[PDB]
Amino acid sequence: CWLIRGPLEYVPSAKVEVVEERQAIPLDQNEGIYVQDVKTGKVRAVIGSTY
Amino acid sequence: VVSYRVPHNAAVQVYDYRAKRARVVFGPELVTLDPEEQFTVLSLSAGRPKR
Amino acid sequence: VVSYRVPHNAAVQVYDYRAKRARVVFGPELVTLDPEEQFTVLSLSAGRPKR
Repeated sequence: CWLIRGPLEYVPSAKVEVVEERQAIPLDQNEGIYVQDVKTGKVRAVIGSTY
Repeated sequence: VVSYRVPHNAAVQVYDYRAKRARVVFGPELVTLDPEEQFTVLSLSAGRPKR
Repeated sequence: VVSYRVPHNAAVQVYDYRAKRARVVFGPELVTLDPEEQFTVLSLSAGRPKR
């Protein structure tokens, strides 16, 4: 699985398949979200700008 | 995120178990806990005479 | 915006957590809080004898 992002337009090819929509989260300084990287399990607690 | 706004004449102590590191901060700052950070909740005496 | 008009013979203290900066201003000025600024609300004794 991989995420494609940017101000652009997409057409899913026959091979690929849309899993999910992935709306971003707006964050300012001294605020963030706890992200667990399931590929490695590590939790990062990413704070600061939007993510 | 779990974040606490410390009062001006106050201090909060936290420990990051994932990093095995203690840190205590005094004054009026906004502390944000890392995913394995824990606060030092203090039980204190109060009441009319004392408790 | 949250803004307070300080009385002439008064003083208000605020802390910007996003900037990690304390500042207290006295006199009759119009203070405006930055998005992560917090006031020093003071609980004070009052009542007929005292409270």
